[PDB]
Amino acid sequence: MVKSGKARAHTNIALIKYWGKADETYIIPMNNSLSVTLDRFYTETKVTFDPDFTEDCLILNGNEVNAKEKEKIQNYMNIVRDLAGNRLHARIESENYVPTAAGLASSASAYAALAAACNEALSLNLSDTDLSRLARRGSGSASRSIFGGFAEWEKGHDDLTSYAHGINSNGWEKDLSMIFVVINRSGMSLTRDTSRFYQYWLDHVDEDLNEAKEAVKNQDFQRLGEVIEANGLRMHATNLGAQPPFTYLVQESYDAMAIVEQCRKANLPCYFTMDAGPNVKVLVEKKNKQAVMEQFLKVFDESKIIASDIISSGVEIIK
Repeated sequence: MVKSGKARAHTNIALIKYWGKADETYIIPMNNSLSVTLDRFYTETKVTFDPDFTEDCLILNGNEVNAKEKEKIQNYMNIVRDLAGNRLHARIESENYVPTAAGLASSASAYAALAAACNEALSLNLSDTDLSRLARRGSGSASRSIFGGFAEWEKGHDDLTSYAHGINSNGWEKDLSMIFVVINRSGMSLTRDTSRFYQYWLDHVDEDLNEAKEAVKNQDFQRLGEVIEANGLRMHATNLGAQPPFTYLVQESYDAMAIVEQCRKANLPCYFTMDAGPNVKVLVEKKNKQAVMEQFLKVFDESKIIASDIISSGVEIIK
């Protein structure tokens, strides 16, 4: 009579950025976003519900988490109980296979894996939509880690309507790779709240989205690359307009970017994006991956350069 289940969910990188919430409580975003799920980085999470358990317990990477995390996870589990129509508390044992110490985010793979594991443990047989909705309340980008390849989070306007879906690119994702250049108060809320350049972000984001969607239909790498690169830069521009301004970028970040342009001028097409920190991520065709990396290795330590393929499949039950 103990109910358990285990799942694997991979991280994903936003090509059309989710930046700013319409609703802070249900994690409803100001705009749609588009990502690619990565083969190399994932979370594995086991959940076990027991009538005897008196509260929710999380072991992450072997260790009990602190008090603040316990509170955060307990609160999410509430949503799960509510949805499942029960009152069982759970022991969660999770391992992140994500280089978080190098600055890569784990919340998208974490909540997606925890969602799917709960769906399994409690036999909810949630649709992918509903699975995405449940991951969403934990972390916006988790909503997209329910799927592989290209995924779009439709912003909707409430809990029922805000969720993601997988985009079929006729296998295009099998041809793409991503290089991570690991690089040596403030956030989307501050920006979405006070940025003088936020409306500029809003006025362009949909067009970027569609042009990006159009590029994926035609498997048009250059056309995809150009728009996601400009979109990513605009996101960081919004933070420059925040009250007061801030930036996630450091000089090394600009050095990686310049190496990307040099690659482009030298017959190795590739485009960069950055998120809530100085790491630079390089979208490149798998055919050109080794060579782009070579140009980076001329400048960076081999330990600071990491390649990942794009995975085709979505969140997965472990048996």
